[PDB]
Amino acid sequence: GSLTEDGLSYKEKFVVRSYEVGSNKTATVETIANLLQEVGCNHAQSVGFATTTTMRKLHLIWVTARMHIEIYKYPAWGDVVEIETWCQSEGRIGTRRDWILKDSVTGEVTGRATSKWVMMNQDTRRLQKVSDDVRDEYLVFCPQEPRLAFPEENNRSLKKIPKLEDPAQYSMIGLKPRRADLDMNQHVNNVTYIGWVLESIPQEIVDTHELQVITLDYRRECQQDDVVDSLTTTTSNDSQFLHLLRLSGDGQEINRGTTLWRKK
Amino acid sequence: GSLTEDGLSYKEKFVVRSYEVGSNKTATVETIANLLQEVGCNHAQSVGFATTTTMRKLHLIWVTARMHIEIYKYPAWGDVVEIETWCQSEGRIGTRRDWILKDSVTGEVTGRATSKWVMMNQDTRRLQKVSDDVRDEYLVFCPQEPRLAFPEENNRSLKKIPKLEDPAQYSMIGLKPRRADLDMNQHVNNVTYIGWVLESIPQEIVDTHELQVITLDYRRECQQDDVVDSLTTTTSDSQFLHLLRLSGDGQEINRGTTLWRKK
Ligand SMILES: CCC(=O)Nc1ccc(C)cc1O
Ligand SMILES: CCC(=O)Nc1ccc(C)cc1O
Repeated sequence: GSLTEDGLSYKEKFVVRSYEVGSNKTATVETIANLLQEVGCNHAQSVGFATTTTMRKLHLIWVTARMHIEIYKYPAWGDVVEIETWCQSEGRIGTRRDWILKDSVTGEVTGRATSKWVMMNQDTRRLQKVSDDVRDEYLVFCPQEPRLAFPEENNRSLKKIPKLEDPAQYSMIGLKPRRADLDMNQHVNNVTYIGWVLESIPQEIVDTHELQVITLDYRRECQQDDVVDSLTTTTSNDSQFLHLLRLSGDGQEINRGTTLWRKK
Repeated sequence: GSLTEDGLSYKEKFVVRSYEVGSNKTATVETIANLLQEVGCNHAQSVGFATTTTMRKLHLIWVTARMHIEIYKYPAWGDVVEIETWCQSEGRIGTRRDWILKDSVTGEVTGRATSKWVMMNQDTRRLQKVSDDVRDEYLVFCPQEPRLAFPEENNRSLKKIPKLEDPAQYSMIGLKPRRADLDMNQHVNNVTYIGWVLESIPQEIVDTHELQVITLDYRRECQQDDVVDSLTTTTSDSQFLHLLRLSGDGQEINRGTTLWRKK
């Protein structure tokens, strides 16, 4: 992988692996999300990091608030996918990381993603606005003119997501993370939540449809010793679902999301 | 990746990814097992496949009976690991696939693995001996002289594993596979079983020790809708005896052993 000529974005190629594919011999949405994370980590490393010098001094971290992914074509096993990623400040609200996925052979856009990140104190878990000193430290690595993966006016990445009301149409109960679901800091990987959301989609939908869009809001973190319930209700040739992840015990919300599926 | 000069083995390099590492910033044993599986699949593809023409005609498949992995150094995040793999017939019993793992920069061996595979009818699930016709079409892709990743006479890869007796010292119950745990044929990936075995090792062992050796026997397959209990007892470096069994009737799915070195 490498930073592009202007040093304001990063590109990387990936060959899709045998264990990374689903029933259609194409990459799962969790494989795609892991590749978005890997290209994001390589970009931060290439520019000197995603904690800045000031962030480490104040025990501050970047946490995901929202993830939005749209896939037009899933790469097949053995195919090369090229991913370009960049960041932008969104004032004092936080930062945004965007991605464009392309078929390396044709150069055609096969997917796009956008994510909203907020600043949080590592210890107290209290969110806070971005300070000017932090904003200046990462503006030298971001394009100054706006560059959006989802530029459209009424695009799906910025829509408000409602809370699923009981009873759910579908559910998958008692979901627990294992050690493979943890990152290097022993926190549950953000991609695991995408998997848990999808666990409550009925197998007949998975067998006859392909996932086109997934929007996920992150409200609270699941601990290593927490248990999760995944809930889904159809809200609709295309099928749409409303999703909710909540702790199995008290029903505390972990995530809420929406998925859009098109018939194969 | 590519077949070596003689066409009798296959090599591939991998850069260790950020999500592939554990708390020590080094590749997990499940990342290693996934890389062994990927280099195995690429080898089969490069030689024309791991079912042959005769196996497809009779609905025959290769199934894992035993996996044995020994790691001396786990590659760090960003490091390049080179893996060489080859196969060998073991008469009518089945086939063996071996691997050597190296640090790409130093050329030093950082790990090794061996696996025993048996022939099974995909429909009835009945094990069968390897026929002459199948041995013949496999032998042209295997070294004729023996080439062993674990050559030592009476090594850890060929030791008999006993059945854990109740009560277990440690346990992790109610383990269920999700869709990410399935392969392209909707069967539970063999690497998931390694993860489930390790789930019953206490966190204090994981925090103060590194996994050096894991030997795993595969007895039965876990279905998409099955629930598993993972059981561990210390038999001692720290050594453990392991058992995976269905949560309900207690039907055995796997048995294994692990050896851990103090960090
Ligand atoms: C260190 C750079 C960074 O933000 N990494 C990152 C982690 C998770 C996801 C989903 C996307 C990512 O880009
Ligand atoms: C298709 C070639 C093949 O044998 N692949 C394979 C699958 C699983 C494991 C654990 C190792 C492997 O090498």
